[PDB]
Amino acid sequence: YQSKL
Amino acid sequence: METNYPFEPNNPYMYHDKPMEEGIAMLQLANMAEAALAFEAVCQKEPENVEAWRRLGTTQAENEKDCLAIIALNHARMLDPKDIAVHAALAVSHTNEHNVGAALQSLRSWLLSQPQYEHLGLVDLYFFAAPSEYRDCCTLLYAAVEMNPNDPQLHASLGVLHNLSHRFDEAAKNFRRAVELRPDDAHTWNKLGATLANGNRPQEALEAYNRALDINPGYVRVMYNMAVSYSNMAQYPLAAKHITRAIALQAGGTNPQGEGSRIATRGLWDLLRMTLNLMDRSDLVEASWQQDLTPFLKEFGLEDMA
Ligand SMILES: [Mg+2]
Repeated sequence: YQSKL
Repeated sequence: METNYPFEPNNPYMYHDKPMEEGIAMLQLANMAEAALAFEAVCQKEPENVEAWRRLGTTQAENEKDCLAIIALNHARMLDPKDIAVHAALAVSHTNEHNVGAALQSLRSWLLSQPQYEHLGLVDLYFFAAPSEYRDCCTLLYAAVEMNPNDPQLHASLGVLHNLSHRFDEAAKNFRRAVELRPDDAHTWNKLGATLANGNRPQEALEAYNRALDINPGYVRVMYNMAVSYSNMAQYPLAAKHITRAIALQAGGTNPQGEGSRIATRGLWDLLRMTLNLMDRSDLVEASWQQDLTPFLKEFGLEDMA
């Protein structure tokens, strides 16, 4: 999955 | 393409004497959910209040609700197109939502709205996984770094830029430089963490995330990212526990009823459900569909508090 800034 | 903010109907701050001060006290107490309701109340009562919209926007990002964050920051920007913290937050939330063009435009507005840097706009100025504005942003930011190398926020902006082009090893160097210059900034720690995770370094990301949580123990977005890291490491039970914690704290027992929270909470529940399927625990899946925290608090030993 993508991690959020 | 919504431009009207969907206000939470369940908001006791609408009859508080001093909601803005309450919101800032709630931020200081590390309670994002409560702080956002308070800023929402301010935005309803004083719709031209730039700071209330900006704080609502940054608080919703921190509470893992980029969609609401963007709407709130878009209001702030309408009222004050020179608000540089607004541009910085929009660049971040746009990057997360894969709006690459809006993220580029926000990075430019961020730099050029600064008296320190505005002259760079007058300067007369592929092999990258980005559009062509991306080279311009590079030139502008590197020119700024040349005249002012120890501005941490220049490094953080390059970090955002390098995320947009899936250059995560570079971004990590940028964010490392930014936390070196400003080590008490929880947001920067989170950005370094997300960057490392996105660059397939979840073990390093978890280190960064623990730093951010030390600074802001209510940083729901960091807790979401922790679940992501564990998940990418195939540590499903640990991911399920972390996402449960994220969910519990995102609500904070404020008991939201609005459409806004309805959609913004769903992505956390989606991650829980995927983790449950990878744990071979399909018996918990329906509770995940109804967004019922109770069985997960029990299951993961979080009955006490998140
Ligand atoms: Mg109520």
